[PDB]
Amino acid sequence: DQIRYSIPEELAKNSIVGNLARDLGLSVQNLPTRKLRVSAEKDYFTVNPESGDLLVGDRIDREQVCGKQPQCVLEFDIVAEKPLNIFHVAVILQDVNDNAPLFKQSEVDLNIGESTRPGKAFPLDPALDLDAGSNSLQKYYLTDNEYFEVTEKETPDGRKYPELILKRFLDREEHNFHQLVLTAVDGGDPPRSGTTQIRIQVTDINDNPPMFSQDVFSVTLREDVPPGFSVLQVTATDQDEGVNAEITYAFHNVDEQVERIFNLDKRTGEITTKDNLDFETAKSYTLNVEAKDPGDLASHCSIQVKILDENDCVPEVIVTSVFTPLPEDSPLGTVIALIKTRDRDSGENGDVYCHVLGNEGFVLKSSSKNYYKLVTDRTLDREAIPEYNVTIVAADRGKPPLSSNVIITLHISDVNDNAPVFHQASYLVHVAENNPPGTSIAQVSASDPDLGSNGLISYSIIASDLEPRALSSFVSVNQDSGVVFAQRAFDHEQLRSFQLTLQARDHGSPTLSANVSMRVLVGDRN
Amino acid sequence: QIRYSIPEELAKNSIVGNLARDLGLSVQNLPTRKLRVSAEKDYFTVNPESGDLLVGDRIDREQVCGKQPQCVLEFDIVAEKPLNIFHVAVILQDVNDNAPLFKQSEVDLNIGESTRPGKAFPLDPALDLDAGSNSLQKYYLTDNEYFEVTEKETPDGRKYPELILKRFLDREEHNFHQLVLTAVDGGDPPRSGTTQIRIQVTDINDNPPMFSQDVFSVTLREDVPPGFSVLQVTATDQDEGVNAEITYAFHNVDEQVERIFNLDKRTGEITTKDNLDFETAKSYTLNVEAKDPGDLASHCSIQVKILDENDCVPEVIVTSVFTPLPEDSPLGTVIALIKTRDRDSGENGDVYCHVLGNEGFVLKSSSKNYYKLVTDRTLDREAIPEYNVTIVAADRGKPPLSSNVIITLHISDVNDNAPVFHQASYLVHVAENNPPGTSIAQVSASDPDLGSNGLISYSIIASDLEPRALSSFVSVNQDSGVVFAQRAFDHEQLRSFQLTLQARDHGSPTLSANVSMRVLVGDRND
Ligand SMILES: *[C@@H]1O[C@H](CO[C@@H]2O[C@@H](C)[C@@H](O)[C@@H](O)[C@@H]2O)[C@@H](O[C@@H]2O[C@H](CO)[C@@H](O[C@@H]3O[C@H](CO)[C@@H](O)[C@H](O)[C@@H]3O)[C@H](O)[C@H]2NC(C)=O)[C@H](O)[C@H]1NC(C)=O
Ligand SMILES: *[C@@H]1O[C@H](CO)[C@@H](O)[C@H](O)[C@H]1NC(C)=O
Ligand SMILES: *[C@@H]1O[C@H](CO)[C@@H](O)[C@H](O)[C@H]1NC(C)=O
Ligand SMILES: *[C@@H]1O[C@H](CO)[C@@H](O)[C@H](O)[C@H]1NC(C)=O
Ligand SMILES: *[C@H]1O[C@H](CO)[C@@H](O)[C@H](O)[C@@H]1O
Ligand SMILES: *[C@H]1O[C@H](CO)[C@@H](O)[C@H](O)[C@@H]1O
Ligand SMILES: *[C@H]1O[C@H](CO)[C@@H](O)[C@H](O)[C@@H]1O
Ligand SMILES: *[C@H]1O[C@H](CO)[C@@H](O)[C@H](O)[C@@H]1O
Ligand SMILES: *[C@H]1O[C@H](CO)[C@@H](O)[C@H](O)[C@@H]1O
Ligand SMILES: *[C@H]1O[C@H](CO)[C@@H](O)[C@H](O)[C@@H]1O
Ligand SMILES: *[C@H]1O[C@H](CO)[C@@H](O)[C@H](O)[C@@H]1O
Ligand SMILES: *[C@H]1O[C@H](CO)[C@@H](O)[C@H](O)[C@@H]1O
Ligand SMILES: *[C@H]1O[C@H](CO)[C@@H](O)[C@H](O)[C@@H]1O
Ligand SMILES: *[C@H]1O[C@H](CO)[C@@H](O)[C@H](O)[C@@H]1O
Ligand SMILES: *[C@H]1O[C@H](CO)[C@@H](O)[C@H](O)[C@@H]1O
Ligand SMILES: [Ca+2]
Ligand SMILES: [Ca+2]
Ligand SMILES: [Ca+2]
Ligand SMILES: [Ca+2]
Ligand SMILES: [Ca+2]
Ligand SMILES: [Ca+2]
Ligand SMILES: [Ca+2]
Ligand SMILES: [Ca+2]
Ligand SMILES: [Ca+2]
Ligand SMILES: [Ca+2]
Ligand SMILES: [Ca+2]
Ligand SMILES: [Ca+2]
Ligand SMILES: [Ca+2]
Ligand SMILES: [Ca+2]
Ligand SMILES: [Ca+2]
Ligand SMILES: [Ca+2]
Ligand SMILES: [Ca+2]
Ligand SMILES: [Ca+2]
Ligand SMILES: [Ca+2]
Ligand SMILES: [Ca+2]
Ligand SMILES: [Ca+2]
Ligand SMILES: [Ca+2]
Ligand SMILES: [Ca+2]
Ligand SMILES: [Ca+2]
Ligand SMILES: [Ca+2]
Ligand SMILES: [Ca+2]
Repeated sequence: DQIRYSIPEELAKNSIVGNLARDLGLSVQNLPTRKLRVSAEKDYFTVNPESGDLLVGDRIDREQVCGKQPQCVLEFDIVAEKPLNIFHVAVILQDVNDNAPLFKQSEVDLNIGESTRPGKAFPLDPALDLDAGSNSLQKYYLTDNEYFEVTEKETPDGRKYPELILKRFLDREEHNFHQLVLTAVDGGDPPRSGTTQIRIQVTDINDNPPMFSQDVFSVTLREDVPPGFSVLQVTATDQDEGVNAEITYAFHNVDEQVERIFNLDKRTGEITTKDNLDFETAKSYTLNVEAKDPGDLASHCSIQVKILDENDCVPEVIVTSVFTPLPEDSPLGTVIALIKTRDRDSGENGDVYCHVLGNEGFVLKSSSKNYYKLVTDRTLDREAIPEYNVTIVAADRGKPPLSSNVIITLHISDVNDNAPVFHQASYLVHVAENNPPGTSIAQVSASDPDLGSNGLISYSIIASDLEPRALSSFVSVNQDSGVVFAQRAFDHEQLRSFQLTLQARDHGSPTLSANVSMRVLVGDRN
Repeated sequence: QIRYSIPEELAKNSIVGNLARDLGLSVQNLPTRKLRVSAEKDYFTVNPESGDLLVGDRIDREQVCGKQPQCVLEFDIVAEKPLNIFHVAVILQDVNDNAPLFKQSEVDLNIGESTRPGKAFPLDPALDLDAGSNSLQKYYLTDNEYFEVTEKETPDGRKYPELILKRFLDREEHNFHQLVLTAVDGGDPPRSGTTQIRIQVTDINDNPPMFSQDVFSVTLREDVPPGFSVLQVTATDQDEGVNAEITYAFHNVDEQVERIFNLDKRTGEITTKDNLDFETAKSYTLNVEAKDPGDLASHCSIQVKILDENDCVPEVIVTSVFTPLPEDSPLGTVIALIKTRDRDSGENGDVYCHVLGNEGFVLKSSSKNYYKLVTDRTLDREAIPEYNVTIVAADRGKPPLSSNVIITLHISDVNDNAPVFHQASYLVHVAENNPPGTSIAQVSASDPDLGSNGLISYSIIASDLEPRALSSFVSVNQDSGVVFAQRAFDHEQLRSFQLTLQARDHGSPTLSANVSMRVLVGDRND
C-alpha cells in the first residue's frame, strides 16, 4: 500500500519530490504534532516537518543502486508518532544518459595464428554502459578495413558480447600486425561513443620453405686438392621465424662415390672433400643438396663440380715385339721391335714424344700417334759389336715433364761372312831322307772369327804335282788338327821336292775356303 | 685401319671377318708369321692357320662404351718375320638387351602439408645402359588427382624426372599416398622399369583446438568448500605432435571470477579457490580459451548458477515503541512498529512473526513483512504495571532459523480510582461535658492510585447545624482523618447531630467521596 513519485536521477539536493501532506490527508497543524520521519537503509531522502513535503537527501546515483534493472524503484518507509503509524513510499527515478559507454582496457593485444580459417570468431570483451533503456549501448562498429569484421553476438540464453569475424587468410610475411579502432555507441540524444584499440600480432606458422639463391651453381677443382678442401658453401633463406625457420642441409640422390668423396655439414651448409680426387677416375661430379625445415618443406639445388687435370701419371713404354737374336747381315730398315706409349693423363700431359738415346745405328720411325718401330740405320757386324744395349726414352709435355726409359738388349747372331785365313802365306818344310812313315812332318793352321760351325775348320789336300793315284801314297793331312803326315819313306835320289796345295774350309752356308801352297824338301843322305 | 661392324653379345668362336684376305697377306705364309692380337683385353683371337678373327670373351657393349652413341673397339695385330703391326676397328652395334631399372624399388618422400602447388620434386632417374632409341625415352605415372610427372633437361643435358603437385595436400584427409612410376625406352618390344613412390605428408599446424560445445551449464550449492571439483573441460586438436598440445586459460573475465576460480592450464579443469555466497553473486559467467602453440584458439563459456542455502538468521527490528503506556489506552491502540529482514531468498528468506503467550497484544500486519503490535485488552496499572512482550520470527526454509526480541512496556498511571471509605457510615458516641479539643472519632479511606493520585485529604463538607457554628462543634485533621470536638457537649441542649464528610484525592482532576457520620451526645447528670 504505497504512493509513487517520479524524478530524474542525480537531482539537486533539497529539491521537492512532492508534498505528502496532501497525499496523506494530514492537516499542517496535525502534522507537527506528529514526528514525520524517513526510515530507509541508506538515507537518500529526508523530510522537513514544518514543510510537510519530501526532500532529496544524499546523492541519488541510479547506476550504483538499481544497476541494470529495467525499472528503478526506491522503497522506503515514513514513520509518524501519536498515533504511531507507518506509511510506505516508493519513488521511480528516470535514467539520465550521463554515463558514456567505455571499454575496460585502453589497448587490447591479440595473438592470432597465421593459418586461422576464415569465418572463425574471436570473442571480444564488451563495453560497459551502465544506463538502461535506449540510453544503454546499442551499436558496435569497427574501422573499415579488408582483413577483419565485427559483429555483436547474443547467445539465445541471454548474455551478449561483440566478436571479430575473420574475413580472409592472414600472412605475417605480408603484414606483421594490424591495429584497429572499435567504437561503441549508445542510442539517445545525443549519442555517446567510447573507443578502444585492438592490436593483432600474427604468429608464425610453417608455410614458406627454404629457398636457394639459384637453381644451379658451379665450381672447379684441381685433382690434387687435399682432403678437407673447402669446395662450396650453400645457404637457403627461410621467410619464417622460430623453429619453422631452422634449415637442414643433406646430400640426397647422389651416386655412391659422390657421397664417399665429399662431405656436407648439415647445419652450416659448406661442402668439403673427404678424400683425394682423381681426374682419370671421374672427370666431374654432380651434386644435389636438399634444404628443409622441420615441417618437411624443402627445396633442392644442384652444384656441378668440374675437375681439372694435372700431370701426375708417368708415361709408360710398352714393347710388344723384339727381334732377337738378330742376324748380322740384316738389310737396312729391318724392323727390330714394336713400341707403343701409354699415358693415362689427358691433353698435353698425355702427349708424348719418343727418342732413342745415342747414335749406334738405331732410329725410331712413327707410323701413327703413340706407335713406333725400331729399325736399323746402318749395317751391322758381330765380330765388331756382338751385343747392344739400346735405351729408349719417352717424355710427356706436362710442366714439369715426367719421363720413362727402357733398355732393350739386342744380341747379334753369327752369319758365315768370314773366310778362313791361313797363318802363313806359304809353307816350306824340310824332311830328311829315310824318314819314318806315318810321322808329323808339318802342321798347317788357320783361324776363323765366326762362331760354331761357321768357324770350325777342316783341312784337305786338293791338288799336287805327283801322280794322282799316288798322292795318298806320299803324304796326307789330318782334317781336324791340320798336321801333315808322311805315308812313305822319302828317297832323295829319286825326288828332292814336291808341291802341295792345302785347303782350309769352314762349315757354313755357303762354305768359305782358302788355298795355301806347301813345298816339301827331301834332305840327302846315303 | 680396317673397319668392321658386328652385334654385341656374340658367342665365342664366331667369325668377325677374314683378315688374311683383308690385310693383303698370303695364306701360304700365314703359319710362319704368328698372327696375334695385342689389345687391353682379350676380346678377340685370330687363328693363324685360317687367318680369321674370332670373338673371345663376351663383348658386352654396355661394359665397354657406356654413354657414347656409337662404339668402336680399336686393337692391334702383330706379325713376325717379317715383323709389322696392323690397326683394326670393330664397330659394336647395339642390341637392346638392357631394360630401364631403378636403384631402389621403393622410394619414401616426406612432403610438408603446405607445399604450394606446382612445387617440383626431383627424383632419382632410371638407368638405361643402351644408347640411341633403345635408351630411355619417356616416364609415366599412376593417374591421380594430386601429382603429375615430368622430365626436365638441365641445359647441361642431364635429364631427371621431377614430380609436380596440383592440389593442396591434407594429412587430416589423406595421411600418405602410394604411386607407381614407370620408365619406357624406344625399342620393340619396349622394356619397362617400375618403382613405387610412397609419399608421406608431414603435419603442419593448420587446425585449431575445438570444444565439444560452445556453452556449458553447471549449478553449485553456495556452501561448497574451497577446492571443489567444479568441472573439467577438454579440447581436441586434429593435428599431431607439438602442433596438438593444448593450453587453456580464462579470457575476458571479471576480477571476482579470477579470485574465486582456479583453472588448470594443462587439464582444462576448474575448481574453486575460495568460498561462495549466494547473496553476493547469484551466477558467474566464465569464458575459457583453448590455444595451441600456433596461437590458434577456440572459445567456450561456462554459465555457472548458484543455489541458495539457508544460512542467514531472520532479524526483527522494532522501529518505534509506545512507552510509557497510559492504562486508559483504548483497544487497537498501536504500541510498537515492527519490520523484518532476511537476506536469504525464497522460502529461506520468507519470515513470519508471532507473540509468545496471551496478555492482550496482537500483531496486525498492515502489509507483507511489516507489523503493528496493537492491544486487544483494556489495561489496568493497579493490576499489571509492567509487560515483557517477547516477539519471535522464523523462516520457512529447511532447516528453519528464528530469532526473538523482548520489548518492555511500562504502564502510565491515570487517576481512575476515587477514594473509598472503609465503612459505609460512621456512628460515634460522645460523653457529656467533654473537654474541647479531644478526639471523638477517626475516619479512614484508601486510594490504590500512584503518588498524588493516591494522596487523600479529608474535610467536613456539610451538616445539619447552622454553618456559622459548625466550626464551633467538630473539626477534622486532613492528614490523619481524626474527628475532634471543638466544644463541650451538653445533652440537654442537643442530644445528637449528623454530619457529612468528604475524602478527596490530590491529582488533577480531583476525585471525591462523601460519607455520613452520626454523632450521639451521651447523657450524664449535670
Ligand atoms: C522483564 O524483564 C527484565 C529483564 O529480564 C532479563 O532477561 C530475562 C530473560 C531474565 O533472564 C532476567 O533475569 C533478566 O534480568 C526484568 O528485569 C530484571 O529483573 C531481575 C530480577 O528482578 C533483576 O535481577 C537483579 O539483578 C541485579 C544486578 O543487575 C542484582 O543486584 C539483583 O539482586 C537481582 O538479581 C535484573 O537486574 C532486572 N534487569 C533489568 C535490566 O532491570 C524484569 O523484572 C521483567 N519484568 C517482568 C514483569 O517480568
Ligand atoms: C748391357 O747392360 C747389362 C746390365 O747392366 C750389362 O750386364 C751388360 O754388360 C751391358 N752390355 C753392353 C754391351 O753394354
Ligand atoms: C783355290 O783352289 C780351288 C781349286 O783349284 C779353286 O777353285 C779356287 O778358285 C782357288 N781359290 C780360292 C780362293 O778358293
Ligand atoms: C459531596 O457533596 C457536595 C455537597 O453536598 C457535592 O457538591 C459533591 O458533588 C458531593 N460529591 C460527589 C462525588 O458527588
Ligand atoms: C562516437 O560517434 C558519435 C557519433 O555517432 C560521436 O558524436 C562521438 O564523438 C564519437 O566519435
Ligand atoms: C579510442 O580510440 C581513439 C582513436 O581512434 C582514441 O583517441 C581514444 O582515446 C580511445 O583510445
Ligand atoms: C670454404 O672456404 C673457402 C675459402 O677457404 C670458400 O671459398 C668456400 O666457399 C667455402 O666456404
Ligand atoms: C726423365 O728423367 C728420368 C729420371 O727422373 C730418366 O730416367 C728418364 O730417362 C728421363 O730423362
Ligand atoms: C808334329 O810334330 C812335328 C815335330 O817334329 C811338328 O813340326 C809338326 O808341326 C807336328 O806338330
Ligand atoms: C612397360 O610399358 C611397355 C609399353 O610401353 C610394355 O610393353 C611393358 O610390358 C611395360 O608394361
Ligand atoms: C614397379 O611396379 C610393378 C607393378 O606395376 C611391380 O611389379 C614392380 O615390382 C615395381 O614395384
Ligand atoms: C572433479 O570431479 C568431478 C566429479 O566428481 C568432475 O565433474 C569434475 O570435472 C572434476 O574432474
Ligand atoms: C525459533 O525457531 C527455531 C526452529 O524453527 C528454533 O531453533 C529457535 O531456537 C527459535 O525457537
Ligand atoms: C482520637 O482518639 C480517640 C481515643 O483517644 C479515638 O477513639 C478516636 O477514634 C480518635 O482516634
Ligand atoms: C485511617 O486510619 C487508619 C489507621 O487507623 C489508616 O490505616 C487508614 O489508611 C486511614 O488513614
Ligand atoms: Ca548517474
Ligand atoms: Ca545514468
Ligand atoms: Ca549511455
Ligand atoms: Ca605466410
Ligand atoms: Ca619454413
Ligand atoms: Ca609464415
Ligand atoms: Ca691421377
Ligand atoms: Ca692426371
Ligand atoms: Ca703424363
Ligand atoms: Ca761380319
Ligand atoms: Ca760372322
Ligand atoms: Ca767362316
Ligand atoms: Ca648388352
Ligand atoms: Ca645393349
Ligand atoms: Ca633398353
Ligand atoms: Ca588440414
Ligand atoms: Ca595439419
Ligand atoms: Ca593444432
Ligand atoms: Ca549465504
Ligand atoms: Ca543464503
Ligand atoms: Ca533465512
Ligand atoms: Ca485502574
Ligand atoms: Ca490508576
Ligand atoms: Ca485517586
Ligand atoms: Ca445531663
Ligand atoms: Ca446539662
